[PDB]
Amino acid sequence: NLFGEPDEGIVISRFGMHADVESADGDVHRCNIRRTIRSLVTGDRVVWRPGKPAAEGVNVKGIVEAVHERTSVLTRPDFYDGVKPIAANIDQIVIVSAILPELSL
RNA sequence: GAGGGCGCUUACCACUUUGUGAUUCAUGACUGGGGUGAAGUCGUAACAAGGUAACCGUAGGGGAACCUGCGGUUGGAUCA
Ligand SMILES: [Mg+2]
Ligand SMILES: [Mg+2]
Ligand SMILES: [Mg+2]
Repeated sequence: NLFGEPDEGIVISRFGMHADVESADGDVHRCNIRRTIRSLVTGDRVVWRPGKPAAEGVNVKGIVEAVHERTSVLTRPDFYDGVKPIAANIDQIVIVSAILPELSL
């Protein structure tokens, strides 16, 4: 409760119980997520509110309320896990490989 | 004179000092795990004969669940 300003920002990473949310200028600010969110991936623009600082200048987390629509999505299914999206909202993929340990085709 | 007092000295001895142990708390860089986490990643181990029967003890291997070797058990299916 006691949430802040609704704004648009880019989610840095995913940690299950919470996520790292970059603001509109480059501020690393970790936030937890809303219970009704079906999925949240790396680099997905969201609507979020950065809580409220209990101490003056010292805040713990905010919340991520809503998730914007997906431009692209990287969904890969799995045995006994179902279809899980990995990342979203991307224009280019770079397949990176190495000769060691193997280079398959 | 007898005797007493003062004073001095000795014995006992608190406090105190050094050397060096035992014990306890606070702090402590660092470090060992373990627990709590519904949606994160990695895999599919076990529960059916769970797709190499599983488990216990021990040795070795490797991100990991685990795997191999030896021995034992049925808390194993199917089997005469
Ligand atoms: Mg298995
Ligand atoms: Mg098995
Ligand atoms: Mg055996």
